[PDB]
Amino acid sequence: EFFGESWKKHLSGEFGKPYFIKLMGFVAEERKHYTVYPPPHQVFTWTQMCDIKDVKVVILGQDPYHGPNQAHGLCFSVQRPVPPPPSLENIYKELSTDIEDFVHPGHGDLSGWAKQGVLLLNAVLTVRAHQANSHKERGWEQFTDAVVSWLNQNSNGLVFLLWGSYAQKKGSAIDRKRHHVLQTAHPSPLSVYRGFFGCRHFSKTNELLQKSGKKPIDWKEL
Ligand SMILES: O=C(O)c1cccc(CNCCCCNCc2cc(=O)[nH]c(=O)[nH]2)c1
Repeated sequence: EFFGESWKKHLSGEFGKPYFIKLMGFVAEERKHYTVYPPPHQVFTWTQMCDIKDVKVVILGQDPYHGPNQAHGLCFSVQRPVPPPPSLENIYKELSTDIEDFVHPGHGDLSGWAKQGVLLLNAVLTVRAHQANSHKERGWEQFTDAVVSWLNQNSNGLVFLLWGSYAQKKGSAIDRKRHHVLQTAHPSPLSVYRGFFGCRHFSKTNELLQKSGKKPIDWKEL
């Protein structure tokens, strides 16, 4: 099924809310007249890869990729055989310098991280083909805020990775006495040298995980 049951159990209170029904209607109408990404079965891939209770790390994105075959419901990720986009190449580049033993998988599919409890959540979960931010402020933001809010209140010692000002705003209210928040610039080439290169978020995450008595992410398990 398209929406993981452990996530549904905790998020179902949102579904009957006025904003959510409206959002579903909006997306449905868009799909009738336009090509909308990701495909219908991949809007909620981020609920399918692990149990909600097993989340260890949260990487917040903004808008899904807007080109053919790119977005598949995990932020920054692209399925085989799609080449990693520039943002993702920069992520892999930082991994290579942050963690010597990291190995580039030769593809852009981040499912391996998702399975380990890395939540790869975009704030806005659909986009009209070729039109960045086309589905902005139509209700997704309230829903993904609800996901972040649940994790904030109902988990312990998560590491939140906030890349770029948009993600920083979205994670502004995270409880920093209960969770860890790491912030830097967005990995896109335009912003990557404003802090992302050298941020060392991946090793830092693993050390923070070990501080909470948790097993680290194998970032090369892709
Ligand atoms: O114009 C600017 O000032 C500017 C500069 C640097 C980054 C940004 C933020 N937008 C970059 C948009 C391209 C990434 N797309 C990759 C991506 C994929 C995904 O799934 N989620 C996400 O947030 N991003 C904006």
